[PDB]
Amino acid sequence: QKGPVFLKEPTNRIDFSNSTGAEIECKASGNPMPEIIWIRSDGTAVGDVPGLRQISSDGKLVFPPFRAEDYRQEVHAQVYACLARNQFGSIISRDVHVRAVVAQYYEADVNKEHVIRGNSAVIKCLIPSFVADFVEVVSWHTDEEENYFPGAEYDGKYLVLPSGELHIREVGPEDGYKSYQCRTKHRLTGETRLSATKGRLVITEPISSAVPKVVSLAKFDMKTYSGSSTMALLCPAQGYPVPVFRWYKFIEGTTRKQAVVLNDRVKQVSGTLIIKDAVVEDSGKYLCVVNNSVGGESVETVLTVTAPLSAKIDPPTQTVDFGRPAVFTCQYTGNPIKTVSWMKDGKAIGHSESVLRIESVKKEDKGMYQCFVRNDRESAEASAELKLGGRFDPPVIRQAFQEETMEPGPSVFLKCVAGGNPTPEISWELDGKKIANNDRYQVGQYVTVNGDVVSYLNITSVHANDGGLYKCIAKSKVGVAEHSAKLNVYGLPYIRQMEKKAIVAGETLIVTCPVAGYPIDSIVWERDNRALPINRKQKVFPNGTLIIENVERNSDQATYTCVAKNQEGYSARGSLEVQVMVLPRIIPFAFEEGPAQVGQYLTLHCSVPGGDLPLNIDWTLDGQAISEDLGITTSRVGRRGSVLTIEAVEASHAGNFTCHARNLAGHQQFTTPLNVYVPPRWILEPTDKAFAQGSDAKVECKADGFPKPQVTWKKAVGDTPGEYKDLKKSDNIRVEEGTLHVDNIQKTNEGYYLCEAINGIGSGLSAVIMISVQA
Amino acid sequence: QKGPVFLKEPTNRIDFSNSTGAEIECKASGNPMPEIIWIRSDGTAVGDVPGLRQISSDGKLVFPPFRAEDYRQEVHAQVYACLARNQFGSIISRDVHVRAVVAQYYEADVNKEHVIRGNSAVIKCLIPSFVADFVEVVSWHTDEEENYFPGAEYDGKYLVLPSGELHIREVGPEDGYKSYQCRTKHRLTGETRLSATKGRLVITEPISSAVPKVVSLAKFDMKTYSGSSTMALLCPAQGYPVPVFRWYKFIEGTTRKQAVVLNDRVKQVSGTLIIKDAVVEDSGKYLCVVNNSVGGESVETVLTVTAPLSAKIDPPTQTVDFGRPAVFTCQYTGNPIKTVSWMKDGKAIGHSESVLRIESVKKEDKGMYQCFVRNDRESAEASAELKLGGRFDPPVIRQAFQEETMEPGPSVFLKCVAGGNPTPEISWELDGKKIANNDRYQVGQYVTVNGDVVSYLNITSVHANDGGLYKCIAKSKVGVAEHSAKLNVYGLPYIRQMEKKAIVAGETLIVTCPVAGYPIDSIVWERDNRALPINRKQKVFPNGTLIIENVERNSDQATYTCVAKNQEGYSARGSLEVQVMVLPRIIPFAFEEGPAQVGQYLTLHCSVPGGDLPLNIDWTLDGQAISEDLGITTSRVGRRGSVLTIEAVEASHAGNFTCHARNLAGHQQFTTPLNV
Ligand SMILES: *[C@@H]1O[C@H](CO)[C@@H](O[C@@H]2O[C@H](CO)[C@@H](O[C@@H]3O[C@H](CO)[C@@H](O)[C@H](O)[C@H]3NC(C)=O)[C@H](O)[C@H]2NC(C)=O)[C@H](O)[C@H]1NC(C)=O
Ligand SMILES: *[C@H]1O[C@H](CO)[C@@H](O[C@@H]2O[C@H](CO)[C@@H](O[C@@H]3O[C@H](CO)[C@@H](O)[C@H](O)[C@H]3NC(C)=O)[C@H](O)[C@H]2NC(C)=O)[C@H](O)[C@H]1NC(C)=O
Ligand SMILES: *[C@@H]1O[C@H](CO)[C@@H](O[C@@H]2O[C@H](CO)[C@@H](O)[C@H](O)[C@H]2NC(C)=O)[C@H](O)[C@H]1NC(C)=O
Ligand SMILES: *[C@@H]1O[C@H](CO)[C@@H](O[C@@H]2O[C@H](CO)[C@@H](O)[C@H](O)[C@H]2NC(C)=O)[C@H](O)[C@H]1NC(C)=O
Ligand SMILES: *[C@@H]1O[C@H](CO)[C@@H](O[C@@H]2O[C@H](CO)[C@@H](O)[C@H](O)[C@H]2NC(C)=O)[C@H](O)[C@H]1NC(C)=O
Ligand SMILES: *[C@@H]1O[C@H](CO)[C@@H](O[C@@H]2O[C@H](CO)[C@@H](O)[C@H](O)[C@H]2NC(C)=O)[C@H](O)[C@H]1NC(C)=O
Repeated sequence: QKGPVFLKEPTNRIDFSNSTGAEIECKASGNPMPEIIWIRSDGTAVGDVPGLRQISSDGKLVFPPFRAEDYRQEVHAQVYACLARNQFGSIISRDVHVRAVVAQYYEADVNKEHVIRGNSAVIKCLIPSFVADFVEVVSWHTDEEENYFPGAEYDGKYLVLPSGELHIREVGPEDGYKSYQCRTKHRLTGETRLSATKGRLVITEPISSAVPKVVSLAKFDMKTYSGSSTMALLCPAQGYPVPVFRWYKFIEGTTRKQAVVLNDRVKQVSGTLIIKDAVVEDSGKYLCVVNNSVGGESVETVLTVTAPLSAKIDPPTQTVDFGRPAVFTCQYTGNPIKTVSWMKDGKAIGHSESVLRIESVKKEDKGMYQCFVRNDRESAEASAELKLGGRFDPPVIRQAFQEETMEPGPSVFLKCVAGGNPTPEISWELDGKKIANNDRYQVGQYVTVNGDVVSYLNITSVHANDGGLYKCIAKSKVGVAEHSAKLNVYGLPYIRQMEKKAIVAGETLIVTCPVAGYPIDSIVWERDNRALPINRKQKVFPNGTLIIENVERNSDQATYTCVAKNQEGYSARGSLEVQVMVLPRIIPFAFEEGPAQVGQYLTLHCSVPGGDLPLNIDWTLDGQAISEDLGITTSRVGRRGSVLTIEAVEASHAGNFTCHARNLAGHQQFTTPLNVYVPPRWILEPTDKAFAQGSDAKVECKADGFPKPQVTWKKAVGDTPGEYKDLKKSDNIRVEEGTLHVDNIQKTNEGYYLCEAINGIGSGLSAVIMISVQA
Repeated sequence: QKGPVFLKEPTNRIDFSNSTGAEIECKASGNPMPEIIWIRSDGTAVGDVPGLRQISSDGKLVFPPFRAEDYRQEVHAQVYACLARNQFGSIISRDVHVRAVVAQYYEADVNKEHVIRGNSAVIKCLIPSFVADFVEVVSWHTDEEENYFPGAEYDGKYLVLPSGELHIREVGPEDGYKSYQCRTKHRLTGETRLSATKGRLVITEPISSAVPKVVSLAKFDMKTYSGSSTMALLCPAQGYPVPVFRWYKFIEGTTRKQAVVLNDRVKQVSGTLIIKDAVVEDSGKYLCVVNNSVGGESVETVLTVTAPLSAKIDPPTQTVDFGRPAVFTCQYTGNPIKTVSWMKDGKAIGHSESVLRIESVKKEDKGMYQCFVRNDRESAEASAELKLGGRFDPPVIRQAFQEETMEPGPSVFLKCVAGGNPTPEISWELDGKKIANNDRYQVGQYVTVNGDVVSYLNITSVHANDGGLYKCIAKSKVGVAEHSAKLNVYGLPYIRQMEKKAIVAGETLIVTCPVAGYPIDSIVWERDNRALPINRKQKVFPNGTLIIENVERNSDQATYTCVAKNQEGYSARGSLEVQVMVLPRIIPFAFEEGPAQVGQYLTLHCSVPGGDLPLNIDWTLDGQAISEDLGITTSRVGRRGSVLTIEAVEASHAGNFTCHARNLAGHQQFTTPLNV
């Protein structure tokens, strides 16, 4: 009554210890009640291993407890998958990574950390890389018996970073005394153990002015944090004098960078940036700059925040009639997505796009169609079913005429009684030609009381060469069904006329040499006297049918001939005119790579060589085709070329553009995207101002443009414009919402400040201003 | 007789210890014999500091020995530069980084290294980052008293990597016994000291099949190695079963990669790639892949091999005649080059391309032109001189009128007597406007027996607002020379007319608000009522001149105003119309990438937005422009676009094709090859 559907899959990750053991339950619903077979990475169904791996009832795959010696990679470190299936269809679950890890010994280390008196320290708890996955930092402990846990900052100095390190703010002599050591927990065994080696802070006292330096390799790193956690970006840099750390985030993909906005969610402890409550929007390339009076160094971080994968197919089940299209839409959530791929009753298909579209359904299309959305660490699945339409039964042929041979003279009566719902029309064909009430052929069709169509083909007096391949076609607007059969008439070989076969590039020409007369011996196809099959395109069969695979003009455009001859002498010739028209070849486009800014001049060029003479070239914007009122100038070029000109680009002109060009016996097109961005415009460019002594200076600079611009500021110090340099890093002077927020204005803060509005669409917007003091 | 030239510059880097001291000698040649003044980062000439820094004879800058307390950043951690100069001209040397470092204590550490029995180990000698620059690894020592130096591999197992690490190949139980410790040398103090902490190999039994793992951050790194050294690329990856390491080099810039070719010069020890005798060609993005039966991990390295910077200007000295062009070519070697920049007699110029080209030389162009080629760690300089040729003397102004003020009424007689060879023409200008025999201005010019031009400007009865900045221009076809001077007339403020100033993208607009009347107090420029300093590009001076640097249309195309007002009330307004003309931007082409076969249909499309209205678009084939007989159909597109159609392609149509399109106040073009 219903195909299978997963009610409960196993998780993506199952990690466990050899003393703990593990079980993974896979529950599937269906009708008939499906069996649950477990499968392996390659596709083979997984077997049993007494003691290590057992397949139990209710689709429960069990990995019982075991000893180190009993550990076996094949079983305890393997990619499993649950496959639920009934006689109606099959569905394989998402990937289940089984990782049994034998409870092995590990010891964490904490080594000496060297600091230049004044800089901030990061005491790292070194865990053996090979056990990292299962071991993490829990709490730090000092020899003075102080215990630093994760959470808020202790004494405004000591802070346990999310990533496990102990971050000592502003290291001074009073801290080279304490010996620090970490306490780790193994997330499978459940033991918390202290480090075997205690670290300490070697504090060295500054004499020479040391340029800020980073640990070479530590200059660049990529991190992948789990969703809605607390992320810890570090900027390892020592130096003297004590340097200052500034954080920036690059704008998606570009070389432009915005300064990081400090607040309640994102905070900066010394040089380390802490980001609370992570979201996917926080993903990107982060740059930390570290300056001091001597020099400046910089480090970067490629940060990627995750989001659980989850899939859903619309609709869950659908019933489609034969011949009609079936649509599956895969709806998915999660980040990042590396591979969206489709599947059918276990085995995969070629489709790797969200929407799977069957153009014309048939029997073999029945069953389950799965959609997979997977990445490096996760895999989400979604299921769906296709039922064969029905209670809407297609055309079938019951009492149908069968093969016959005869001598000319007698009346022949062929009958095709076809049934179906709705009641179909029955048309008659002879060797591909539709014959009607022509000559002495009479063709009839009535409907029986039961609702079946009885169609007769009466031939008054079958003639020498009426014989051939007759077929009736039971066609319904719900699908088609045909029945062919051979009628042989005594007589000399006689080949019918063949109207010119007009085929287009690359199509497969299938043609049958329509012979007549029954003692026919040999039907051979010839081109210019040579036997037809002489190249990779051409195939010919003794039944008298020719078939060319990939049609091409100067190759196979010609007048073919078929010769039919009986035993002892008599022969007949037929001449086919294979016309191979040249299908138009559209050459690709290129918009000016700006992209286009509002108020532009865009020129698009559609050029196409191909089928001479008729050339119908049109332009199409997603859904419709150019109403001139809109303001888009479509022109042609002499030899049926085309140029789409758009002066005065507007937002309305944004979207999917397509040159749709067709030519006698073909239709080809090409699509190009058109994005219409907008530059920065001011909505409040600043007002020349003089504040009172020590008043909080609130001067608002603000623009509007697409993409949203960033509002920089700068200052020129000595009462003169020209230096325009970055502001003076202090809580006194802040930038927020594009507003210059300079609290408690100092009498030295006279002079010109300059706000720039930029999104990178055109050159920048800029504004100069003088902020002064009064007392 | 000759401008200065550097015979001996100081090195880019001078590092030294407070007990050792250091001297940097800068020797320069010339005629007259040039003085050698030492300069500082900003451009100021460096002074003396008794005890710490002393400027001695022979251009020797001396940094004598000193005590820790005496160390001072300003002096002992500074960017110095030698400047040699004579009365003929000036030349400043390459940058000299002086880094005095007080002999301070350091202790190297060697910590526990954990390995999965079977994998290869890399025992690292941890040096304090802040002393790295002056401390490197010399040799390793084991508690069993074995000493591993750099060079070839010991016992086919132990190897000291170039970068100082101890690389233990295929670690087995028999090696968790030995305690390893490194011996470092300080390259300034000259002491070699052992590590304060001995490391060891914690060897662990493999039971669980562990996927190869790298140290997260250690997945990506950029290195910059010195030329012709031995480079050491590492691929830190443990795992079980014992994994296999494959190295690849990416093809310059692309996503395609080639497998690294092992031989005698480049060898692979376990997972670490060693490259001997480095060359710039070895620079690139290297990828190490590490696979095993369970999984696969990968690390990358951005490797950059250096090459000493060295510059040379062709020619070293040249003598050019007035009005004629002077060419300097900067020839340089070295890698990488970040900035090729030109300079003149100390102060820099705007040119940042190899070939410096003076289009028309004049007096002020005489002297030295330096070329700099610099990067992050190095800076190479090259010098050159320009002498003034002639025996063909340029225009000079002898008896010239000087500044004056007066009340209106009297007749004024300005005289510019200019000399030169040939005898120049003298034209008169007022505030940028050329005035002739207009109104009651009479302007004359005769030639004296001696061959000097005596040009007079007689104003019949100087009026209220004839006053302003008068200048005479002594122009010769061998060069030019001008003389300006101020004439003040007593009247109310009065600003002249200003014809629309038509400027093109990026040009520098310089404009002076032509006021008249002498008790004038305040000349201020305004845009739409705000005072005109209102965007980066804009500068304004109390003399009443405005100047915009980089002109751009919607930014600064507008009608500017200048207001001039005297003390107590009276004012006058002037309106300038600054127009930004736009130079045409031609969009590139694309022939069908076949290439074209004889008997073809080729369609080429020349599209250009820019200067509205006039648009002259032509097509050019190497040497000439389309004779229609040949069989090439040139068409236009509605809004002055262009389409070159060639049906029936022939051999004659092969060659260099170019769309040459010009627009009022500009000419732009683009070339495409046509290969049949
Ligand atoms: C107001 O009026 C002048 C225009 O009428 C302004 O223009 C500036 O004049 C300066 C001369 O006083 C020039 O300065 C010189 O610039 C050259 C650059 O090539 C230097 O070598 C000189 O050493 C320098 N001399 C000094 C120290 O002044 C400016 O170049 C010029 N600006 C431009 C680009 O036109 C002046 O701002 C001002 N002067 C007066 C007379 O009041
Ligand atoms: C304004 O420009 C000039 C004064 O600013 C005047 O040019 C003057 O022409 C005079 C002709 O009358 C010359 O006077 C002659 O000087 C020579 C010197 O060697 C004597 O021999 C002549 O006797 C004498 N001419 C006579 C007989 O008067 C002057 O050379 C010359 N003035 C000066 C001092 O340079 C113009 O008069 C006047 N107008 C114009 C159109 O320029
Ligand atoms: C799973 O493997 C571990 C390691 O072989 C076993 O745990 C050890 O058990 C022995 C014998 O009782 C103890 O001496 C060790 O101290 C244990 N190792 C640890 C964790 O320190 C464990 O017994 C195995 N599970 C079984 C036998 O099913
Ligand atoms: C402070 O340090 C930063 C980073 O080193 C410097 O910023 C760079 O300056 C150069 C010019 O010298 C620019 O081309 C780079 O784009 C800047 N890096 C960035 C931010 O991407 C800055 O110049 C330093 N301050 C000093 C001493 O000038
Ligand atoms: C440069 O300063 C250093 C640091 O003070 C001096 O080195 C001292 O040398 C004495 C005797 O040679 C030793 O006791 C110590 O190793 C150093 N003092 C300490 C503890 O810092 C050095 O003398 C100075 N250079 C000179 C000679 O002026
Ligand atoms: C060894 O394993 C590595 C894993 O690092 C394989 O390389 C990846 O293969 C995936 C397969 O989908 C590719 O899409 C990635 O581009 C590869 N990642 C990188 C950059 O390493 C590799 O297939 C294995 N080696 C071979 C060639 O068999």
